[PDB]
Amino acid sequence: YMTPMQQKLNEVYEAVKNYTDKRGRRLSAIFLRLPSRSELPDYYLTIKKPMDMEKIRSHMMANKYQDIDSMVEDFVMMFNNACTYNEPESLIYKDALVLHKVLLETRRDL
Ligand SMILES: CCCCc1n[nH]c2oc(=O)c3ccccc3c12
Repeated sequence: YMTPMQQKLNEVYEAVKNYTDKRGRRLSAIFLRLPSRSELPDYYLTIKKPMDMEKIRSHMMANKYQDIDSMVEDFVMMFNNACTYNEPESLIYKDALVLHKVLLETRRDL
C-alpha cells in the first residue's frame, strides 16, 4: 500500500491481528477492544496504562508512530498488562504469551 516504515508498522500489527493457532482460533480476538470500566473494573484497578489493539491501530492509521519500536513497545505493554491482571492459569494469560512471541518473531525479521 505505501511507505517502507508505514508498511513495516502494518506488517507488525497484522501479524499479531491475524495469528491463528492449529485449531483456527484467532488469539487477538479478545484484545481488539477493552471493555468499559463498569464491565471489567478489576483490570482498571490493577493496570496504570490501559492498552488495546484498537488504540494501537488508531495511532498507526493516524501516522503517529515515528518508529517501529514504539509500536512494539505498546504491544509489549498490552501483553504485560494482560499477564499482570490475569493469573497464569487463565487462557487470556497464555494467549498473551503466545502473541508476545509472535510480535517478537515478526520484529526480528523487520
Ligand atoms: C472477559 C473480558 C476480559 C478482557 C481482558 N481481560 N484481561 C485483559 O487484559 C488485557 O490486557 C486486555 C487488552 C485488550 C482487551 C482486553 C483485555 C483483557
